[PDB]
Amino acid sequence: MFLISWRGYWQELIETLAWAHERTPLANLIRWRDKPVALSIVQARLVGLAHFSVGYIFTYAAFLIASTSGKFG
Amino acid sequence: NNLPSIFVPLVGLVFPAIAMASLFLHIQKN
Amino acid sequence: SGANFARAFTV
Amino acid sequence: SVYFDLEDLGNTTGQWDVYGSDAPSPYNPLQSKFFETFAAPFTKRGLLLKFLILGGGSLLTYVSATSTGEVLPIKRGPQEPPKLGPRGKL
Amino acid sequence: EVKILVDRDPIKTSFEEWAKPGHFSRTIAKGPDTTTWIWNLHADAHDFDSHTSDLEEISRKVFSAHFGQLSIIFLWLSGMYFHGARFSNYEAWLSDPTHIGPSAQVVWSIVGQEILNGDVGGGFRGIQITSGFFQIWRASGITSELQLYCTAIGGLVFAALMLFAGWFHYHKAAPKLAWFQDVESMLNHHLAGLLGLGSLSWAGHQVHVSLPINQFLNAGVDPKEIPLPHEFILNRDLLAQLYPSFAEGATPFFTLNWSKYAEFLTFRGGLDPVTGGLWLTDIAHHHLAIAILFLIAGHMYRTNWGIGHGIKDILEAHKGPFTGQGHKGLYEILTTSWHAQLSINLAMLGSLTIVVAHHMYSMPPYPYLATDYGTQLSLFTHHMWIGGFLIVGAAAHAAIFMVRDYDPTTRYNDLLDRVLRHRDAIISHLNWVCIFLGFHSFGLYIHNDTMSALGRPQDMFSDTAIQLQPVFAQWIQNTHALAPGTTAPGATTSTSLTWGGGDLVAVGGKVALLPIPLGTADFLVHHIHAFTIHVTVLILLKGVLFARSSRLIPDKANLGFRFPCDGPGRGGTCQVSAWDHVFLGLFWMYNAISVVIFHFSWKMQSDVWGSISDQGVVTHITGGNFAQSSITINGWLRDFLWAQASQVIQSYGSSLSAYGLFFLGAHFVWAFSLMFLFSGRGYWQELIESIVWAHNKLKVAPATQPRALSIVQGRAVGVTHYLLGGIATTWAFFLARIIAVG
Amino acid sequence: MRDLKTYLSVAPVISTLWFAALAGLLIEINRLFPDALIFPFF
Amino acid sequence: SHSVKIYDTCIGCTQCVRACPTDVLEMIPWDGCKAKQIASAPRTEDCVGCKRCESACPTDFLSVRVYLWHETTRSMGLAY
Amino acid sequence: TPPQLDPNTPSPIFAGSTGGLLRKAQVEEFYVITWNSPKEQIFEMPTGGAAIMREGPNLLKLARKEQCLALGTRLRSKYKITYQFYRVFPNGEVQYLHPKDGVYPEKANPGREGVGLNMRSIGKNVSPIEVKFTGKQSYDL
Amino acid sequence: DPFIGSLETPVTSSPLIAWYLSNLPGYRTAVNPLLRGVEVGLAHGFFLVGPFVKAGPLRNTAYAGSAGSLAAAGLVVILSMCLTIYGISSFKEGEPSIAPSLTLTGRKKQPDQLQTADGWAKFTGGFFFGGISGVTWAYFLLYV
Ligand code: CLA
Ligand code: CLA
Ligand code: CLA
Ligand code: CLA
Ligand code: CLA
Ligand SMILES: CC1=C(/C=C/C(C)=C/C=C/C(C)=C/C=C/C=C(C)/C=C/C=C(C)/C=C/C2=C(C)CCCC2(C)C)C(C)(C)CCC1
Ligand SMILES: CC1=C(C/C=C(\C)CCC[C@H](C)CCC[C@H](C)CCCC(C)C)C(=O)c2ccccc2C1=O
Ligand SMILES: CC1=C(C/C=C(\C)CCC[C@H](C)CCC[C@H](C)CCCC(C)C)C(=O)c2ccccc2C1=O
Ligand code: SF4
Repeated sequence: MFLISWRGYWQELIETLAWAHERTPLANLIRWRDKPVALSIVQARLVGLAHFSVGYIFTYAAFLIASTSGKFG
Repeated sequence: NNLPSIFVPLVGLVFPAIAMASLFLHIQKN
Repeated sequence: SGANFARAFTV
Repeated sequence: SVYFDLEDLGNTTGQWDVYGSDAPSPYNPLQSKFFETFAAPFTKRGLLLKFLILGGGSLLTYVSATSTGEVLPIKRGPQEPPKLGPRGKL
Repeated sequence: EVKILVDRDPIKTSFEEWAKPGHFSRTIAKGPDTTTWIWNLHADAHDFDSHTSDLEEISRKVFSAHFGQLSIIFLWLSGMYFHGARFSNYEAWLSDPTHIGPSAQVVWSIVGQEILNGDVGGGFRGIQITSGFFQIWRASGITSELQLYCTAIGGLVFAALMLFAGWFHYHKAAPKLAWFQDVESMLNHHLAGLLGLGSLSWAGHQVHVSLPINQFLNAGVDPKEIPLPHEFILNRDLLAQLYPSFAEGATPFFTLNWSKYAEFLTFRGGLDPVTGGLWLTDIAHHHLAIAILFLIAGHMYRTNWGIGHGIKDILEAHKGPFTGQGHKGLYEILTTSWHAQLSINLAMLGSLTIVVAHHMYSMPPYPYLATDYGTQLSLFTHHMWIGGFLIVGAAAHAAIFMVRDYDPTTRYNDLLDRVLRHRDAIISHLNWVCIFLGFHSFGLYIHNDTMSALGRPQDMFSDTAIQLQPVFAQWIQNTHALAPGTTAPGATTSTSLTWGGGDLVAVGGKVALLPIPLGTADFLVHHIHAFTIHVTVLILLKGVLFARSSRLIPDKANLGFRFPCDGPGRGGTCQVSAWDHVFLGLFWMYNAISVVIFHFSWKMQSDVWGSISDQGVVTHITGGNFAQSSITINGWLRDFLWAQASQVIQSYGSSLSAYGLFFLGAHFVWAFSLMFLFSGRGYWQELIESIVWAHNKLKVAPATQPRALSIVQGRAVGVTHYLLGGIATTWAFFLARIIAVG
Repeated sequence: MRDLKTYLSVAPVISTLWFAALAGLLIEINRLFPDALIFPFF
Repeated sequence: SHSVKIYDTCIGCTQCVRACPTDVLEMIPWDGCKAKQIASAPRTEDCVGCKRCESACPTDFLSVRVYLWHETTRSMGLAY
Repeated sequence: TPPQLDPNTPSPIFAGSTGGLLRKAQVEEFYVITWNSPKEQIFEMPTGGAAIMREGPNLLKLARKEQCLALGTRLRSKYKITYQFYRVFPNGEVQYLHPKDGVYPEKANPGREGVGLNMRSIGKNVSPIEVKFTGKQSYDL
Repeated sequence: DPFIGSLETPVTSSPLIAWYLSNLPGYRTAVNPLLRGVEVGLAHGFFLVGPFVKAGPLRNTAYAGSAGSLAAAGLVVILSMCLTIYGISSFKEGEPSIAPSLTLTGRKKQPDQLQTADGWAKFTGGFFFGGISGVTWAYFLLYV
């Protein structure tokens, strides 16, 4: 997700979602304090890298421990 | 003994709820 | 069917 | 066909409450009096927050601790005899 | 009125233009200063709309390109027919089709690749083919090789004729603009002429040639003893013995007592027990009815005479409750821009291809096709991939039209403006429905996995714990099962055996068709299909709608259809062009098609295909574990990807080694694509700088200075490699598994 | 004839002829000498 | 608000002023070149950081530079 | 030049769209663009769709400066029409924004002050180590 | 006003729809927030009781009703905590309300007192009381 898709599409999506939330009844009594914006570029790259590393590490750890513990030899 | 039955819910639910409430209040506070 | 296969191995 | 003026900006930028109603209260006066009398202690904000947090924590901890083994499988404990490991380990 | 208008020798055939490249565009024609020039020369080769502005030149170029494409297609068909004639075992397969594998490619003996000449059967060695051509030829009535040779020669001649026609129409007599814009005559000829006469002639061939030869073949006669097709035409005695009705000649048809032709024009339906295909009489009858219908429907539009209908009158005069004035300026829009026509035609063709795939797997139309599992799998997968690609391309061309061919001053349309004025509501509702559908559909699988891992199999969404049955589909199946008795008095049996109820049909010890049950797994998989389709639609529709202008960029039309970004400001504005939306939607189309083909393959291998014994029991390929193991992601990873990949990887040293080699190569290409997809241009340019310094140190620097690929080119390369790798992996896996076990 | 030669001198056509000739030479060498893992001439 | 700085290498070709989509830059008379004019950036608080001005600037290295800085509602381009 | 006013100008003919003003208009600010058209003609709105501008003076409300400038430059390029836009706050203050000197910025005019001019080449800036531990920046000097 | 970011459609502005939406407890203005909160809480608790008692982990045992009612009470408590946190973080104490002061006709009207610290506090207290009462009433009705 974060490593391929980039910002502009998501910013437009957030634009539309903000309009939708502002125009609906019984839900416009609640208002946001911080204007929602899409993530920056460097932040998105960092998040994608973190996801990549976490998945890599967890998958290999699970495989190694399970495969070595199954036979104990 | 039965310490886990008392301690696990506290760390799992009550303390994160208190932390989230306090942090949100401090973040939004002017 | 043999001749068709042999056509490839003529040389 | 004029849609802008400077004297009053309320209608210029569209500050309307589309579905606001100003009718008097239709609730029964006795019902309102009873509910107002019995809902007084929860009006304050900080006191309500502290009471909610403390009571929720205490109640959840008490229910979790007191609960027997029929409701919770983890409180029943193991029943079948233990089994050995792959290479004869215990 | 309607007339032929041509221009004589608009261009002169000369080799002078070939010498210098990039003559279509001036900036290309100036000369190469950097390597980027080369990459541009191929990017704008077929951008006829940007080379000039006159409609006449664009139309003429389009006509010539169409002729060239037709010539290429004819050459390909001729090559296939010649391969069938020369290097093949068609005659061996004709006598014993069930125990012989089709093969029409023979490998040379150069290096050690001779092991690719596997023993398909019938005293032949060669690569097994899965194109389904042998069934087509058998259903056509071809029983020798001289006929195939003649067909190949005719195809070559037709290709040459098409090439000459293309040259003649571009360089000698070029039709004028008013000729192209005569859509009434075009529609009349395309409906009455191309689709009516063609199907009528094919019905004539089926009635006169295919039916008697196929009857003789099914009767058990040897192929070498069957009379030649023209002997049936010349001799009335043979036809009379085969069909008494022909003894009366054409007299009944002119007398309106058509029941006499009920011998070879029937309405039985169902599947033929001998070959497991549709009755050829039904197919001929359907073709005749289609010919009559198309000939009737091709005379609707007014051309050069008093009678007919006007397209403009029909569009303008249509007043409805929801539309209103509505369709007023659509005629000019659809007769002025090529891109709108391209988009509509692409969408229609993609949908048609998908429907073709569904109907073709449902009811086998060729003899001995159902029992060939590899052919069925290959045909289904190929056609669905083609349909998906075409449907995706339609949106890109719609975006192109909206960007460069839309002006509200000269040509104004009410419905288009009304759609444009409230795009936010459309996008918001589509986003909500996508989120809701995906959340539920994938949360069901995640919940199943979590309850499985915790030792709680009684809290699943399964066939035993909590049931979600597709009641509507079951009701439709029951109604179709009960239809032939009451709803269809003419039809003797059901339209297809897929509907529940009926009897198993098997040919030569192999199951051909049986009713397909529906349970919880089908419910979940269909909802996943809906989710993926909705997300792809959302991406493409957003890209099309927000092409002209957006809240972030109020002047996105000036920048154009293909611009990488607008800048680091506004928080970042990468990938705002419609081209980037198409590039993003390609991945989701790939995801949806992959999931659908996986579902089809597993369901068919589990609950339909298999083997039948003399006693009567049926043993399926995978033991029917789809109904209980496909409700968890672990089940899809273990019982499907892990179990069915044994044949692909253990094919080394055998006649299927090429499949394993391609299996590894596709993985390599898929891993390679991420290099372009993840990185950026500046790093590569800065590295090329040092490399160029190292070159210049030794006086070997080129005049065309090296340059890193542009952003759009990098994204295009990445998506191309990604799609190619994934598709090749699936192709190798499917073909290896189904050839080995099928 | 000048422009025909000029077009046949362009990069893709010259490249494909050169690579086809090289591939033919390699193929013929591999056919004449079936397989070899070392250089046994010397 | 970002920071836009004009250096003295400018030659006064008026391209950066035309390219700006928010009316940030302008030109003033000068005497350091042949064209006798230079650029200036009074309305910096309106800059959105699009860096269109830097794209159209003929010089060995750009004579107008945009450095991104603290963001705000106007510079971020929020319509709500 | 003295800034002008926009008392009672009418508006172009429109049917309505969902790309109009939002809560920010009531809360923070909006912009008002005024021009003069010699004939009633159809143009294309920045928000989306097509509208019709009347003869005489025309006035429009928008949410951002970019939309106003894009519409104005389209008017200048295609219709040859002068335009001017202001910024309006919730308090009623009106600020004149477009040409402040009565002349478009692309043309030089005496009486304009120089802002943000560095009298050196872009490669004469000091290194970040020179400005460390202070608030100023290298390009600011 | 066409240039406002909204559209007039049959569903958005209809006599039946406007009449129905203008009578809901969350849209009255002259009523003090406590009663409206009580009504909203009653409705929400009575609605919420069902799914917990029907699809919980103990739905097949004899402990379904009590466990479901307790879960619904916990959800009500959490929602009350969220409402209190939002009210504390959003509205200030002494500032006047921020509700619109004129209707579609343009006639001036008193601003709603819900968008204030004391008003929101009253609303949250009423919602908590109503939710608890609705939960216990639903439990009493279902299993008696
Ligand atoms: C980190 C620690 C943690 C812990 C200790 C628990 C504990 C529990 N989970 Mg939760 N959960 C967690 C994290 C955790 N969860 C996370 C991260 C997720 C997201 C995946 C979930 C999602 C989840 C689901 C989807 C479900 C649970 C359920 C349960 C309960 C199952 C016991 C039982 O068999 O039901 C016995 C029967 C009961 C209904 C107990 C009723 C009494 C409850 C606990 C309320 C007591 C009221 C109290 C005032 C609450 C307010 C205090 C506030 C501060 C929280 C138990 C209370 C189940 C459940 O309770 O269903 C509603 C269940 O279905 N959990
Ligand atoms: C995505 C959908 C999904 C769904 C439907 C379920 C469903 C279920 N889960 Mg699973 N689960 C999921 C995903 C999902 N899960 C995921 C992602 C995880 C993390 C791994 C889990 C992990 C999990 C655990 C750990 C447990 C369950 C269990 C259960 C049950 C408890 C449900 C519950 O009590 O709350 C229901 C609460 C409600 C308040 C319902 C709200 C929705 C209402 C009906 C909306 C209707 C709206 C209205 C009609 C719209 C129009 C309004 C108009 C009328 C005005 C239930 C059968 C529990 C169990 O064991 O059950 C057997 C359990 O312990 N789940
Ligand atoms: C009844 C006569 C007739 C027929 C049969 C066709 C048929 C066709 N037209 Mg249409 N067309 C017609 C009238 C006709 N047209 C008229 C009057 C106009 C002007 C309004 C057009 C305008 C038109 C355009 C602008 C284009 C086509 C194209 C096509 C081809 C589509 C490809 C295909 O579907 O494969 C079906 C495959 C086959 C039937 C090919 C076999 C060869 C056929 C039988 C040749 C005989 C057809 C020809 C009309 C008669 C010869 C005329 C000449 C000898 C004097 C196909 C050949 C498209 C095309 O492919 O470009 C060339 C295309 O771009 N047509
Ligand atoms: C029905 C036929 C069809 C036709 C006639 C067109 C026509 C047009 N398209 Mg559309 N398009 C279609 C279908 C079609 N499209 C589909 C199905 C898609 C979805 C992918 C698209 C998506 C699309 C995009 C994204 C773009 C166009 C554009 C264009 C125009 C420029 C063409 C170009 O320059 O390429 C010249 C030729 C090439 C660049 C060839 C590229 C090589 C391909 C991608 C490789 C395929 C790999 C191969 C099969 C693998 C073999 C491996 C081996 C070689 C080692 C042209 C008018 C372009 C545009 O700018 O329009 C103005 C553009 O940006 N089209
Ligand atoms: C597994 C896939 C993959 C592969 C193969 C490569 C390959 C490479 N990486 Mg890349 N990279 C990848 C993924 C991959 N990367 C990913 C995921 C990232 C994270 C974004 C990067 C980021 C990255 C960086 C940051 C850098 C590289 C660089 C390099 C090069 C290192 C030098 C070397 O290994 O040369 C070995 C060369 C080869 C294995 C290339 C393949 C040779 C082909 C197969 C030969 C052509 C043969 C055949 C005839 C093809 C015909 C095509 C057909 C159309 C006719 C090499 C091109 C480094 C560099 O550029 O060094 C100079 C470097 O700076 N990579
Ligand atoms: C889908 C597809 C395909 C296929 C296709 C086909 C199969 C087609 C066919 C087609 C056809 C099959 C066509 C046909 C046509 C026909 C025609 C066109 C005809 C004509 C006729 C005429 C012209 C006649 C005339 C006459 C005479 C002679 C006599 C009498 C009188 C008259 C005058 C009538 C393929 C695989 C390639 C691939 C791609 C896609
Ligand atoms: C999805 C996506 C978004 C949209 C993503 C958004 C708006 C983030 C939404 C986050 C929600 C609130 C869920 C957060 C879930 C986490 C568990 C919460 C954070 C936890 C840490 C603080 C510990 C981008 O903005 C973007 C920008 C540039 C390149 C790629 C992308 C991209 O892929
Ligand atoms: C690898 C890579 C490059 C560098 C890629 C380059 C330079 C392409 C090189 C292509 C070939 C291999 C160069 C040589 C081609 C000649 C035709 C060779 C002629 C001689 C014989 C071999 C025929 C980028 O420029 C880039 C830009 C933006 C995003 C990602 C990337 C990216 O990933
Ligand atoms: S970055 Fe964009 S907005 Fe800022 S001065 Fe340059 S052109 Fe103008």
